[PDB]
Amino acid sequence: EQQWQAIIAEGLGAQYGDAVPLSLLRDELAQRLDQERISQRFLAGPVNICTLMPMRSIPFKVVCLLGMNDGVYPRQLAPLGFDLMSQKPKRGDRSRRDDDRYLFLEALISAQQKLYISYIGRSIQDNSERFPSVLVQELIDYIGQSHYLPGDEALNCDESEARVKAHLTCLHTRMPFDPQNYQPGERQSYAREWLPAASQAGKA
Amino acid sequence: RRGELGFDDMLSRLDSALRSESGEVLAAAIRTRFPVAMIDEFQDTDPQQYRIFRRIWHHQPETALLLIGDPKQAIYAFRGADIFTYMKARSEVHAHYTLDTNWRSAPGMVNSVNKLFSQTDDAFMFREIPFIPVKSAGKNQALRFVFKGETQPAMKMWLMEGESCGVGDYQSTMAQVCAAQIRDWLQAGQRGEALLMNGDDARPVRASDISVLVRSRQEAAQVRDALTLLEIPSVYLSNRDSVFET
Amino acid sequence: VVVEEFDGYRQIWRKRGVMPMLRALMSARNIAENLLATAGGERRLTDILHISELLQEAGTQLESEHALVRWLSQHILEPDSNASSQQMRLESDKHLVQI
Amino acid sequence: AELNAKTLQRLPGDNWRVTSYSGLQQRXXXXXXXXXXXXXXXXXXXX
Amino acid sequence: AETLDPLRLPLQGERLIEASAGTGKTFTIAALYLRLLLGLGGSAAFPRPLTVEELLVVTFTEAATAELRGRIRSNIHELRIACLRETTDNPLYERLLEEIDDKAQAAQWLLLAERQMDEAAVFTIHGFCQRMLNLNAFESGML
Amino acid sequence: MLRVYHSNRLDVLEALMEFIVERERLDDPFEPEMILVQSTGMAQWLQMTLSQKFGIAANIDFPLPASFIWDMFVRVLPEIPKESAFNKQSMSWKLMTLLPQLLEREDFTLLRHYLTDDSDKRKLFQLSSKAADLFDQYLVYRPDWLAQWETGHLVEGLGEAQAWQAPLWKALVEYTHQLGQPRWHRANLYQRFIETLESATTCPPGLPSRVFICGISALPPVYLQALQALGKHIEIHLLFTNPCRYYWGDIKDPAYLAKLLTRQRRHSFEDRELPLFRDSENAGQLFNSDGEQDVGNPLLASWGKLGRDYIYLLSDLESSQELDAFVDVTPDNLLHNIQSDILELENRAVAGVNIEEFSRSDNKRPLDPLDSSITFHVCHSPQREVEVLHDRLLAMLEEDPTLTPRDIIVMVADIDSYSPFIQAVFGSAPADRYLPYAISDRRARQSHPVLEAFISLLSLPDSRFVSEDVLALLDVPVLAARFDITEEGLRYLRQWVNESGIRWGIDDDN
Amino acid sequence: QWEPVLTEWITAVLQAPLNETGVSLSQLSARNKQVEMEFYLPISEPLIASQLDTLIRQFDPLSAGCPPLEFMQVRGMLKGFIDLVFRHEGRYYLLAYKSNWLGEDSSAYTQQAMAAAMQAHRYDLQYQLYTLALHRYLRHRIADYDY
Ligand SMILES: Nc1ncnc2c1ncn2[C@@H]1O[C@H](COP(=O)(O)OP(=O)(O)NP(=O)(O)O)[C@@H](O)[C@H]1O
Ligand SMILES: [Mg+2]
Repeated sequence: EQQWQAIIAEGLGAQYGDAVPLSLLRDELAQRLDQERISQRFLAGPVNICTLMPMRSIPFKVVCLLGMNDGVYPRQLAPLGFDLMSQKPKRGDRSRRDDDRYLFLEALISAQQKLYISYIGRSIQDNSERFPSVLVQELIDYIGQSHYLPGDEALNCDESEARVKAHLTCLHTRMPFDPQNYQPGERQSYAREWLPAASQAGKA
Repeated sequence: RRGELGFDDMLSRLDSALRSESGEVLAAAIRTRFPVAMIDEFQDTDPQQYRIFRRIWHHQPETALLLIGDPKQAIYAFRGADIFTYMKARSEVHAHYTLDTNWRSAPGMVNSVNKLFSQTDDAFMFREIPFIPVKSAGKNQALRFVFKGETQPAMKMWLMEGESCGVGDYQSTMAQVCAAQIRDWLQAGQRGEALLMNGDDARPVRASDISVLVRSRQEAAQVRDALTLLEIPSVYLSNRDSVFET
Repeated sequence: VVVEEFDGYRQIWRKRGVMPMLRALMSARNIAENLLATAGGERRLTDILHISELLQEAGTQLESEHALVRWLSQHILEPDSNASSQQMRLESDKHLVQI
Repeated sequence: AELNAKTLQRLPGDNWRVTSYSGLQQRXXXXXXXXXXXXXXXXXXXX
Repeated sequence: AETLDPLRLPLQGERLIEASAGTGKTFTIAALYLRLLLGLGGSAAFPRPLTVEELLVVTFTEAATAELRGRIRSNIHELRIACLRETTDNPLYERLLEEIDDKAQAAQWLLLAERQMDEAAVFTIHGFCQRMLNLNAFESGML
Repeated sequence: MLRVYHSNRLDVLEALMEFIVERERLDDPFEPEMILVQSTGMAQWLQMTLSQKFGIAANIDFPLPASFIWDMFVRVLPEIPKESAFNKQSMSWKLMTLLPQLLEREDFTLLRHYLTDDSDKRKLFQLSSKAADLFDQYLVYRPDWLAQWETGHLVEGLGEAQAWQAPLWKALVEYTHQLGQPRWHRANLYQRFIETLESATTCPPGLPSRVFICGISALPPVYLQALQALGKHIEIHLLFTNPCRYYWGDIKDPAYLAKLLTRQRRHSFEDRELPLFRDSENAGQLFNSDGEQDVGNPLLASWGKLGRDYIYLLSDLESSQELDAFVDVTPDNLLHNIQSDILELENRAVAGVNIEEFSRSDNKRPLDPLDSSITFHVCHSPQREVEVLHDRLLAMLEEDPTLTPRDIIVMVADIDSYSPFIQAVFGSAPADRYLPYAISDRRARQSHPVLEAFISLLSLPDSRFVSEDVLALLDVPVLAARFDITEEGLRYLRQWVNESGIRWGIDDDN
Repeated sequence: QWEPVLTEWITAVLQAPLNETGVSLSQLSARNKQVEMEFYLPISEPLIASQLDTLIRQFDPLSAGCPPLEFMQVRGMLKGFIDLVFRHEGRYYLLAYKSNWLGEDSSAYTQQAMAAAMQAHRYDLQYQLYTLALHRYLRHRIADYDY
C-alpha cells in the first residue's frame, strides 16, 4: 500500500488528468518494491561481504576482491545517448565507468596489510578461457615491471617479469577433492571433509 | 505486448528500423559511432546482415568497411546463412584481395588437401567458387609426426573391406576402428615413442591433442560409447544436454 | 539411528540452508570418497556437486524448504536447453578426447 | 604421497558485536524462556 | 584479384579479403586493428587516427570475441613495448615501426588504447544489434 | 573559513575531526553536528570510531550534499518550499503531460516519429522517465543551460538533439507555473543564494556552527561554488583522502600554474608544495595545452581519472585554507611498495628503454618469496573461488596473532550473483572452522511470495489462467488463508484440477 | 475510519502534564526539542550478565522482579534511539513512547501495572542504558556538567 499510494500520490501532486492503463502502474510498482537495500549489518563485525560502492572507502587490514573477470568489472551502463553532457564533458562530470576505475584504486589504498584479488581463469564447464579485468591486468603488469624475484638477480627485464607474474599468480584447481590442495606446503586447504577423497582412501 | 525481444527478433528489428523512413537518421549515428567496421567470418552472412552493412557503409566517404571471408567455408546454411548473398556482395565490391600461404598445418597437409580438391574441375560446383593451390609456410617446413619410429604420412584414409555397406555397419565398425587407432597412439604416447615434432622439438601425444570431428550428436555418442569401452576418457564439446536429465 | 541422522539433517536444512546439509550428508555417508573409489564415479560425483550448486541458486530465491523439493521435480521433468544447467566437463585433470 | 590438512589453532574469532538492548533480552534456552507476552491465560465466560 | 600486404591495404570504402583456410584471415585483423589505431599506411591509411571505442569488429562466435579481444590486447601491449625499445624481434612489428614516424607519441596513443581495451568494441551480429538498439533507442523505435 | 584537510589515509582524518570536536564545543547542547557523507556505511563507520574515542556519539546529522544544500536554501532564503518543485519523480508525470500536447510542433518531429507509432502509453512513460532524469542531471551539473533554455536562447557548440530538449524544458517551467506550484528550483536558486551571502552580515540566522565533509571525493562544481561563498560565515572542514601527496591534478593555462604554486601548510611540521618548483611545470609533465602528461606513477594516471578533476576543483577555491597531513608508509612488503610508489608519485616500472638497461634485472626492486601482501588467485567457478577465499582467510587469521574478522572485507562486482555461494561455504563450515559473516547490499527481500503473487494479481486482465498459474496463487498460504483452503486440502486441488480437465482460461467469455 | 478518532487523542497526549514539574508537551519550543537521537555506546571489556544484574538489583527496586537478565558475553558497540529529549527549567529529560497492549483499554495501565509490564519486557535495563548514554552525551556537550 505504502509504495503504490506513493506512486499515485506522485502522480496526483503533479496534476495528471488522463485515464491511465493498469500496465503502466503494474510495472512501476515492480520497480518500486525491489528498489530497497539492506546495509544494516555492515560494520557489525562479522567479516564483511559487500559490493563496491562509490564514496564508501573504509581503511581495512585485509581487502578481498572477487569476480575481476574482464567485462564483469568495471560495470557498464552506457549514457542515455541523447544526453548532451556525454557529448561535451566538463571537469566535474561523473560517469559510472570512471567511478569503478577509481574505486579499484581506493580499495588498493585502503588495504593496510593483505590485498587479495581473484578472477575466474577458465570456465569450469567447458574449460573455455576467461580473462582478468583490464585493471588487474595493469596491476600485475606494474608489479612485474617493478620487481624481481631474488632467485635471478641478472636475467632480463621481460624474463624476470613473466617469472614474477608467475610467482604471484596461483592457479587453484577445478575440484575441491583434487589432492594438490592438501600436499603440505604454503597453500594448503583447511577443509578436512574432502581429505579422504583426495587421499583416495575410500572403498568402491 | 510484453516488451520482450529475441535473437532473430533483434536483427530483424534493426533491419526494419533502418528500412523505415526514420531509420536514415539512425544510420547517420552509426556512421558516427563506427567509421570503420571489420566483419570476420563473412562467408556466413544473411540477407538481412548484408542489407544492413551495405545500407550503412556502402556509401558516404571517410567510412571504411572490411569484409573478411572464405566462401569455401560457409557451412551454416541451416542456420539461415546463405552463400548466394555472399556472392552478391562479392559482385558489388570492386576490390578483391587474396592471401597466398597457409600458416596453419604441416607442409604435407597442404599438398594433401590440394591434391584431393584438384582431382576434378570445379570441385565446389559453383562457377563462382574456384579452388586454387596454396603453399605452406617456412615456419612449418620442419613439421612431422612420428609413430613408432618412421614418420607417419600426413593423411591416412581408412578403407573399409567388403562390398555393400549400410550406414549402421559403417557407424559401428568405423567408430570402433577409430577407437582402436586412438588408444594405440596413446599407449605409444605414454612411452614417448610417438611424437608431434617441429624439427628436433617434440612432445608425446596426449589424449588432449586428439580431436574427433562428427557431424551430429547421435554420431558422437556412437563414438564415445565405443571409445570409453576402451577406457579412454572422452568429452563431447557440443553437448547441450542438461544435468537434470541424468 | 538412520531415521535419527536424517532428522538432524532436516535441522541443518532448516537453519543453515541446503548446501550445508548435503555437505554433512556427503561427509557422514562417505559417498564423496566411495564414488571416487568406484570406476567412472568421478563423473557421477561432478553431477552431484553441480546439482547442489544449483539448489543454492534456486534455494535462496525460494523461501520455503518444501517449495524447493517442489522446484526440483519441475526441473526433472523439463530439462530445457538452458546454459547454466548444461553439464560441466567431467574432469580437467586428465587430458581428454575432445569429440 | 602422504598428505594432510592443516588445522586452525586459535578460535576463529572472539565476540565483538554491535547490538541494541533488543540483542540483550534475546531468548532463553532452558527452564526459563523470555517473552514479552505472558503465557498464563484466563478465559472469560461472561457473555 | 591481387595479393595482400596488410600494411599496403588502403582502408577506404568497402574492401573484400578472400583466402583459403588457415591462411591467417583472423590473424590479420590484429595488424589492421593496430594500423587503424595509429593511422598508418600513408596513402593507404585512413584519414585520421581512431580511438579503440570507434573500431567495430564483428565475429561469428562469442568465444571468438573473447579470443580476439585478448590477442588484440596482447599485440597492442607488445607493440607499445617495442615502440619504447625502438627495436623488436618480430617482423610485422618491425615493419610497423619502420612505417611509424614519431615513436614516442605512438607509444602514448598505444598506452591510451591499452587502457580503453575494457570497452573495446568487439561483438557478434546478434551481440551487435543488441547493443546498438539499446544505444540509440529513438531512431530504432525501441523501449 | 573553508578548511581543506588533505591526507594519505582516512584514519588520520577521522582523528583530526576528533580533535576539532575536542578543542571546540558548540554552545547549544541540542544543535546536532553536520557531517556530510555520500553513503550509510561511511556514516556508521564514523560513528563507531568517534564513540570509541569520546565514549559516546549522538546527534550527528548525516545528510547527502544535495539534500543538505537544499535544506540550506530554506534557511538563507525565504519563500522556498521544503521539498522542491522539480523531482526525478514528479517531472516525469509532468512531461507525460507536455509531450502529447507538443507533438508536431515542427521541432519535436524526431520524437513524433518515435511515439505516434502506437502504444498503450508504455513508450511515452519510458521516455518521460529518462528525460526527467536528464533534466535533473542538467540541474545539478549544467544549470547555465537551463538558464538559457528557460529564456528561449540556445547554446552554441552543443550537440544535436538539444533542439527538442530545450523547448520541452521551457514548456516545463511555464507549465509548472500554470499549475502554480512554486517556481523555485535548484538551478535558478543557487545563484541568488551565492549572491545573497556575497554581501551580507556575517551572521545570518539559522545556520549551523560548523560542518564537515568526510569521505566524499566527488562534488559537482556548483556545490563548491556554493560552499566557498558559504565559508564567509560557517566553518567548514573538507576531509579528503588523496593517494598522492604532491599535486597530481591538471593545469588550466600556463598562467594558471602561478595561482597553483601556492603551498599546503602542514600541521605536523611546515608548509609544503610539489617538487621541482617551476622546472616540473615546463618538464614533460604539464605539456602542450593539455593536462599532466607523465603523472608519475603509471597506475595513478590511468585509474585516478576521477580524483583528478576533483582535486583540480578543490585547489581552485580562493578563500580555501588547505593543510596536508600525510603519513609516510615505509616500503617493506610488496603492497607497501605499491601504496608508497603511489604516494610519492614516482615511476618504478623498468621499461628496458635501452639494452644495457635491458639485460640486468637487479635494478628492479627485490621481492621476498614469502610476501602474501598482494596475491592473485585464478579459480574456475564462483563456487570454487569463494571456497578458496575461505581457506585463505583462515590461513591469514592463523598467521597473525591479532586479526579480527571485523578487519576483513570481501568485495564483489555484483553481490547478488555471489550471495548463494557465500552463504553456502561460510554456512557449511564446521564449528572449529566456522567464522561469522555479514552480507551487505543484498537486494532486500523481506517477503518474496506476497509481492510476487500480488503483482501477478495485477496481471490478471491479460492473464490466460493456465491451471498451474492459478494454483501458484494458492501456493502462497495467505491467499489460501483468505479462502480458508488448508494445506492438506490443497493436495486435492492438485489432482482434481489435473483430473477434472481444467486447463485453458477461466470462462467461456474469456 | 481513524482521522476523527486520532486528532482528538493526540491533543490529550500533548496536553497531559508530566512528572512533578507538571510539564505539558505543548509547552516545548523547538529550541528545547531533540527528536530521535541515535547513539553509539562503546562497551570495552566483555559485559557479563551476572557481573551486572547484581549491580542493577542492588540499587534498583525494579530489578528485584524476575530472574537476573541473561545475555552471552559481549564486547562491542551498543545502539539505540531516544524517542525524545528536551530541557525544562534548565533540566533535561528522557522520553520513550510504548504502545502494544492488544487486550485492554482502561486502567489496565496503572502505577502498578505499568511497573509490572516494565518488569515484563525488561524496559528497566533499557532505560538505565539510555540514561548512561544521555549521561555521557551531556558530560560531553555541556561544559561543567553534573548529573
Ligand atoms: N602472418 C603470419 N605469421 C605467422 N603466423 C601466422 C600468420 N598468419 C597466420 N599464422 C598462424 O596460422 C594459423 C591460422 O591463422 P588464422 O588467422 O586462424 O587463419 P584463418 O584464416 O582465420 N583460419 P580459419 O578461421 O579456420 O579460416 C594460426 O595458428 C596463426 O598463428
Ligand atoms: Mg578465423
